[PDB]
Amino acid sequence: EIHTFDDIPMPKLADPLLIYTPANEIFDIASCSAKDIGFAIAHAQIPPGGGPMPHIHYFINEWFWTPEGGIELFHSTKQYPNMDELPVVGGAGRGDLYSIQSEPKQLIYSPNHYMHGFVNPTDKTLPIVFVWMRNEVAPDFPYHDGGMREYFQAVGPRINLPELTNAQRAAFASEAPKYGINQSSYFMEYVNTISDKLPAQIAKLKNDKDLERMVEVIEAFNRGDKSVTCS
Amino acid sequence: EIHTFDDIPMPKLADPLLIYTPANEIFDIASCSAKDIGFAIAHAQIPPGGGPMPHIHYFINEWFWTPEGGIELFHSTKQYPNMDELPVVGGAGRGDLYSIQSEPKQLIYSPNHYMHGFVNPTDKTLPIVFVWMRNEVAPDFPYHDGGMREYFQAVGPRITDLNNLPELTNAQRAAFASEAPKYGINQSSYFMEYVNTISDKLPAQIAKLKNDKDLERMVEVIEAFNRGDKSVTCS
Ligand SMILES: [Zn+2]
Ligand SMILES: [Zn+2]
Ligand SMILES: [Zn+2]
Repeated sequence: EIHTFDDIPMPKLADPLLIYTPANEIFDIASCSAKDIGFAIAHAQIPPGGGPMPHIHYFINEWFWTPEGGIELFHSTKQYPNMDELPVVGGAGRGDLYSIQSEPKQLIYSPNHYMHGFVNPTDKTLPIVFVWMRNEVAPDFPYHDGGMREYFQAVGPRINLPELTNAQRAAFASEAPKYGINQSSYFMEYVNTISDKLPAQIAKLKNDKDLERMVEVIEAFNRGDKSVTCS
Repeated sequence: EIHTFDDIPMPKLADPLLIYTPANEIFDIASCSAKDIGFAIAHAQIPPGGGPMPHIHYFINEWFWTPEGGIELFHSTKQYPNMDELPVVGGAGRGDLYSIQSEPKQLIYSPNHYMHGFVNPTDKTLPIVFVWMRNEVAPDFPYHDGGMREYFQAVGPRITDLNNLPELTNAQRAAFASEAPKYGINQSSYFMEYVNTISDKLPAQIAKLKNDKDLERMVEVIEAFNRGDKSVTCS
């Protein structure tokens, strides 16, 4: 009933890019591209209470992979195809979210336009892997990846951990639309309710085909295949 | 039911205490007491997205008064009598909260031990009044108010210039949670820490809670202080 995945490997860069995101996530992140495909991927460590506020993507489709479970995710059934329409009380209207208590090696797929987010509600640091695949409408970015690696590089300090400033926290939200994200700045901004009863509409979301294409790209880079680029 | 109240005046101090709380609230706060009663009161301005993460009181009973509505409050049906038992995963467990879309001049009573919080989810600053009354088990504090004013004064920077509000630091935000048990509060450090679900259907158990008698008493105290009745003290 619950979907799992054995492994999502990390593309191994000569000099790994390490970022501490303003949502308190320890990121090891890369961008890869090849014929007709572009994506960013992060292997992350999430401290007690770390995680992004609810947000919606316009340039990417996203996979979450929780090697140890424990991470609580949030997801809508409502889709928001219009980036110019924010889901706030002062207009388009806040949404309803459903929580997911992740299990070891669970794979959660979240297409563009869905509202999602996650938190570590435990007292220990937990691993998570994110894969952000460029969709068909994404503009080009320097790494051709849909824009997510450029986003985290732009608003998050390079990695004993550096310390987050108010400007960095406020920019995590204000800079987000340049990278095809509507990012709330506080938890209840885009949110009316949170429910622990998971709708079938959410539970059945799945796209193994593209993830496996991206895995082959990563493994190809790791084997030294010059026809792909990770960077 | 919607309980409402006409006015909760502010004790007018010679030297008003103005604090910018680590929860992005602009406070005008005072402590008062008389022979029979003790409390703190804040008239506050809550910017967009302002308001404290869910928390539980042990030294006070709380009233919220929303002169213009707009503020969204959260409240449990479950009480948490044991300060040493945290409502977290792996602990005594996160709780179910229910939201209240406040009406103009709505009065919300929240006894000690319930979980509550609020946020301004609008794009404009909104007013709110808090009254925090010293309950029967509260320790002695320098202001004999049950601890809330001492809490805010300890964790929040003084506002010296309304045009240049203080820049809150990481340490101050962390202290806002860490210092809280000293003042009889279990204060979460992020929204989902104490929270299992948020539901918009408000149970009639929560809706029923009220205590006009005690609010009326404190109102008199404030009004007598503002009249220079030396039988009471606000400071
Ligand atoms: Zn996302
Ligand atoms: Zn290029
Ligand atoms: Zn309170």
